[PDB]
Amino acid sequence: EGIDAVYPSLVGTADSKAEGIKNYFKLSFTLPEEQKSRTVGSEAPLKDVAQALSSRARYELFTEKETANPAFNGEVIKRYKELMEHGEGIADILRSRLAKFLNTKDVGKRFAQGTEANRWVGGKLLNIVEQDGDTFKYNEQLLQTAVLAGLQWRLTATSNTAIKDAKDVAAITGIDQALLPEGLVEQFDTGMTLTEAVSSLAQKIESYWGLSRNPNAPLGYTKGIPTAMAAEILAAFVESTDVVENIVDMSEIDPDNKKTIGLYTITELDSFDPINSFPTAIEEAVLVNPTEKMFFGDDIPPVANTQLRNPAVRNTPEQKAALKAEQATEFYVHTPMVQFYETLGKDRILELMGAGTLNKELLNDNHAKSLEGKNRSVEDSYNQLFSVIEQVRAQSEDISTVPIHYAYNMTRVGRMQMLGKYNPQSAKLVREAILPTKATLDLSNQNNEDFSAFQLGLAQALDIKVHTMTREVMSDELTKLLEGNLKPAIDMMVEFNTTGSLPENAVDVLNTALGDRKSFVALMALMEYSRYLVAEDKSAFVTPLYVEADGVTNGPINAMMLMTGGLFTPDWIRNIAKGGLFIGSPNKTMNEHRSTADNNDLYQASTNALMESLGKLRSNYASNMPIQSQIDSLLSLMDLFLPDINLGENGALELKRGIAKNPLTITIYGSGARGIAGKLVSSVTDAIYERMSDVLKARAKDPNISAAMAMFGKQAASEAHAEELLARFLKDMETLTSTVPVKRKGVLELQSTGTGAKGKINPKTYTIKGEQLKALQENMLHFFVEPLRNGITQTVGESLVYSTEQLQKATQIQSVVLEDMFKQRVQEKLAEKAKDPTWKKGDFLTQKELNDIQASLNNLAPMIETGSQTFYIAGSENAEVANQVLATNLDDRMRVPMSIYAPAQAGVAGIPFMTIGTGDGMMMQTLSTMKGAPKNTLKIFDGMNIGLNDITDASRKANEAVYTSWQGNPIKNVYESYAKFMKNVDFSKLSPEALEAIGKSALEYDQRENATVDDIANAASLIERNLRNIALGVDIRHKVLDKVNLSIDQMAAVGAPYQNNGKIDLSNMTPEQQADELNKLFREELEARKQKVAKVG
Amino acid sequence: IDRANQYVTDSIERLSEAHLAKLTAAIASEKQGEIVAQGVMTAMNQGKVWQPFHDLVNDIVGRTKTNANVYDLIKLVKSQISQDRQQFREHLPTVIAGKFSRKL
Repeated sequence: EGIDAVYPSLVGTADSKAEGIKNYFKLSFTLPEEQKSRTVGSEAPLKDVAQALSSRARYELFTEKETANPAFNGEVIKRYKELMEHGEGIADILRSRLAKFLNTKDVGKRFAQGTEANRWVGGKLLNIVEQDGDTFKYNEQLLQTAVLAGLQWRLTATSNTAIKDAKDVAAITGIDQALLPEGLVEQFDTGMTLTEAVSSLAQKIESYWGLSRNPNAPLGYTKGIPTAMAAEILAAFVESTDVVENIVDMSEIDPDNKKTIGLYTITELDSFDPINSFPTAIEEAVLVNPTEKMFFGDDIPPVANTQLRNPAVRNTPEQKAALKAEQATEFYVHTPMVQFYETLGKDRILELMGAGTLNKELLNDNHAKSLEGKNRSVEDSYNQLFSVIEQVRAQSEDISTVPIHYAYNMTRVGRMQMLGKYNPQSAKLVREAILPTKATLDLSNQNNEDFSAFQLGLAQALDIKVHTMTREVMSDELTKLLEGNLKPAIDMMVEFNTTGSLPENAVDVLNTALGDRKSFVALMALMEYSRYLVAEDKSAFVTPLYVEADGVTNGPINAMMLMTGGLFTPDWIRNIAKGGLFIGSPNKTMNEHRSTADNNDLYQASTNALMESLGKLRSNYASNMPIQSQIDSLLSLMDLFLPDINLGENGALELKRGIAKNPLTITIYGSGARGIAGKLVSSVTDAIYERMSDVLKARAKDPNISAAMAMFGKQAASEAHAEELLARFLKDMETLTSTVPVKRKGVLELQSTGTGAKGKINPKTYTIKGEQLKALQENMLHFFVEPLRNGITQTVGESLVYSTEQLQKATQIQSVVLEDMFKQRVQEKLAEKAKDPTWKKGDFLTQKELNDIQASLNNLAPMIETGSQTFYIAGSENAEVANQVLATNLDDRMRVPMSIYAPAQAGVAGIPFMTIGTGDGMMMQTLSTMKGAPKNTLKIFDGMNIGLNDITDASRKANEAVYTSWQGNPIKNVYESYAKFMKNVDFSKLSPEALEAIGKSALEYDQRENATVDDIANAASLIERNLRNIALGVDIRHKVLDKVNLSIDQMAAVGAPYQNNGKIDLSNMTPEQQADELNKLFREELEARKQKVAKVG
Repeated sequence: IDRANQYVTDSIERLSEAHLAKLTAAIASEKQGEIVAQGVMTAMNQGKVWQPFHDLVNDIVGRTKTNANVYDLIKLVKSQISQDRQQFREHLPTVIAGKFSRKL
C-alpha cells in the first residue's frame, strides 16, 4: 500500500502470480524511507518547478534555504523562462508518439483485451500508462519529471563524459588497434555512442523519480523501464534539432566489417549565453542532495565510497584519508592571467597556441584531420574556463578572494583524479589561471635567497634543464634570455600592465621571442617578471609562481626497484644512479651528479645500446645482399622524415636520445613488440602527410615548380640535391611495400607480397593503408624493434624482464578461470527459471541472484590486497554474458544491449596495474597523509607544484615519500592471491575453450598441441613457486639496502635530498667494490632465515 | 673417457654448495640425404645454433659482464661436450643402420 497508494490509476494489478495484466513498475520500485526528490506527490512537476524558478524569494521558499546563489540574477531568471517553455513542447511530442504506437497494428486494442503487450522489448513503456476512455495515456507526474531530467542533461552532459583512447575505440569498432584509420579516434570522442547517451540519461531519470529498486525484481524491468524512457526522450530531442545524429559505416573502410555505429552530439549554446553562469538551477531545486554543483568557501565535497566505475571495490580507510586532504585545498583566480586571455581573444589564442585558421584547399586530407583535433582541445578549454569565471565573479566584488574546492576520486590503478573534463589538473590553459599556491618574497636585493627562488621558477618555465646544472650556472643562462630574445616580449608586457592594451602584432612579437619555448606556462613567466619590474615595493612582492618537482624517468626507475630480484650487480648500481639513488655519497643532489659524475639519463643509455644491437644485426646478414638492401631502405626512409635519425656522407648512422622516449615508457606498461612497431610507423606517416601539404602550398605560389623542389625545396641546397632526395623516397616506399621479411626456423627470408606501390601520387588525398600499411609494420618489427628491445633489456636488467613474464602469466591464467565460472553459473540459473511459469525469456536474472554468483567466486581470490590499496584486474562491464536486447523506442530503433558487471580476461593489463598502483600511486597517497605533509600544492601524477616560500622543505618530504613506496613488494601480494586460487581451483570442470587459453600461457608451443588436463594443472603450479622465489629475493634486497647510507633525489628540481640514516659506510668505493659488499649482506640474511626455520680446551 | 667425465662432474657439484641441446639433436637426426651431403658446417650455420654458443664464451672471456661464479660456468661448458658425444657417437650410427631392412 506504500507505492500502491501513490499511483492507484496505473494499468494492471501488483501481483506477480496474477492472471491478467501485471504492473511491473509497482513490482520493481518502492518508496524510500526519507524523501530524495521534491517532485514526488505533485500533480504538475513541469509547472511547480517553473513557478519556483520565477523569482529569488520563491526559489528560496521551495528549496527551504536562507539565501539562494548570488549568480541567480534577473538575466538568468529570464533565460530559464524560455527553457521551461521549450520543455513543454518536448512533452507534446512524446504524447503524440504514444498515440501513434497504440494505433498501428491494433496494439491498444489487443492490450485492452488481456494481451501482455507490456512485456515486449519495445512495449516496456506501457507499465506507466493509465486507462482513459477506450484508450491509454501517460502518467503526468512520471512523464513531466522525466522531461525535467532531460533539460538538465542537455546542459551539462558534454562536460562530464569520459575520454575515449585508442584502446576503447578499437573494442567498439572491432578493428585492430595498430590499424586504426586516421581521425577515427578524434571523431569518436567528439560525440557519444548510443549506449553512452542512453545510459547517462537514464541515470538522471531514476534519480529524479526518487524511488528505490527492489532487490528481488528481475533486471529486465528495474533497468529496462528507465532505459525505455531515456530512448524516447533522446528521440524527441533529435526531432527538435537539439541533438544531431550521425551514422558511420565500418564497411567503407573495412568491407569485411558489417558493423554500424551511430554518434550523437549535443548542439552547444552561445558563449555569451547568461545561462552559462548558473546551469544547475533545475538540479538543485529537485534533489534534496544535489550532485552537480560548484563548491565555494566552506562547502566541502563529500568523500566517495567506491572506486571509479568499479562498484565492487571500496576505498580503503587509508585511501579515504588522502581524498579528504586533497579536497580541503583552496584554489584562487589569478586576475592578471585572466585579463590577458580575454584581451588577446579566442581567435589569437588559437592562432598562437594552436593551428590557427585552416585553408582546406592547400592541405592534405589526413593532415587536416589532425589539425582540427588540436584546435578543438584549445577552444573547448578556453570556453570552459570563462564559464567558471562568470559564476565566481557573482559571489563577491573581489574575484581573487573566493576559495574554490574540487572533488576527487580513486582511479582503478590507485590514482587520485579530479572530477570533470577540463580542470587545473588536466587542462594546461586552466592550470595557469587557477592556482592553489601563493608566496611573499623580498626581491629588493639580487643576492637574497628569496630572489634565487624567483629565478628558479622563471628558468623552469622557459624550458631550461634546471635539474642538470648548479644555481649559479642557471642564473647566468636566464640573464642572457631576459636581455636578449625575450626583451621585446617583456617590453610589450610592461606596457600591458600599466595601460591594458596590446598591439595588433602581439602574436608575431611573442612567436619570435619564444620560438621553441612557446607554452602556456611560459606566458605567466613573462607576465610575472614584467609585474616585478614596475612594482613600487619589491620587498613584499606577492606572486603565484611555482616550481614543479618532476621525477626523472619515474616509470622505469620504479620498476627496477620494486620488481628486481637476485644478487646485486655493478650495472644495476650505475643505472639506478641516474634515477636519483646514490650509495655512499652523503648529501649528494642530482645537480651535482649531472654536472660532474654522469650527464646521460636512462633514455640516452638505451639509445647507445640500440646502436650496438643494430650493428650486430647487420653483421649477421653481411653475406645476404637482399637483406642488406632492405635494412638500408628502412633507415633511409626514417632519415628523411625523422629528426632523430641522421646518415652521414660516409654512411654512418647517428641516433639521438629522443628515439627511445616512447618505446621505453610503454615497454614498462606491458605493451608488446607489435604495439611499439605500430606507433613508430605512425610517426613516419604523420611527417609524410605534412610534407604533402607543403607541395600544395608551393604549387599555388608557382605553378611551374618541379616536383622535386616542391617536396624537398628547403631540405636541399641545390636542385640536383633535391632530385637525389626524390629518387630515394620513391625507391624506398616501393621496396618497403613490395617484400616483407618472414622469420622461420630462426632466420629471416624475404617474401614478396605482390601489392607494391605504383603510380603517380596525389598530394591532396595521398594515403597509406590496407596491405601497404601492414608491409611497413612488418619491416619495422623485424629490423628495428628487435634491436630496440634488446637495448632496453640490457639497461633495465635481465632479472626485471623475468619478473614481468611470470606476473603476466599468473594474472592471465587467474582471469581465464574466473570468466569461465561466471558464465557457467548464470547459464545454470537461467535453466532453472525455465521451469517457472511466472518467468518469460528476456527478464534475465535478479540483482539478488547476481550477487550470489559473485559471492561464490570469493574462494578464488579475485582481488589483490596490499594493506592500503585494492586492485581488481579482471573487473569490467560487458554485454557478452546477457547477449540480449534491453529496450528500444516506439519506432523499433535505438536498440540497447543489456550490459552487466562481469569478469573478463586480463591479457597484458597485469603489468600496468602493479607498476603504477604500487609506484607513483602509493607515493602520492603517502605524501597527502604523512606527518608534516606539504600544504597548498597541486598533485599531478609524478609531479607537484610548490610555492616559492616552501620549495626546500616540500622537496625533501617528496623524496621521503618516494623512499617509503620503495619498501613494498608487489610480487608478494600477487603470490598470496595466486596461492589461494591454486588451492581451490578445479581444472576438470573447465570448458574446452578455456583449457586452450590456459595452455597458451603455461606451456610451450610444442607441448600444448595435445596437452591433457593433468599437464595444464602441473604447469600452472610451477608458476606458483616461481613467484615465491622472486618475492623472497625482493624482500631481502630491501632489508640490506636499509642498513647503508643513501641519498634520494628522485624529485630533482630543487636539490633537497633525503637521507635514510644508515649506519654502514660505503664511501670511497667503486661500483664493483660496492656490489661485493652488498652481496655479503645478502648471503648473511639468507642464512639467518634458514637457521631460524631450522630452530678447558 | 665417459667414466672419467662423470667422476669430474660429480666432484664439482660437491664444491658448489638448455635450448642449443635441442638444435644439435636435429642435426644428428637428419634423414634427407640431399642435406647431409652439404657438410656439417652448412647445417650448423643454417640451424642458427651458433648464437647460444656465443653467449657462454662471452662470459668466459669477459666481454659481457655476468653475476655467475666460476662453478656455474664450468657446469655449463662440460654439459655441452657430453651432449655432442651422446648425439654424434651414439645416435648418428643408429640412423644410418635404420635405412636397411636387414641386420648386417
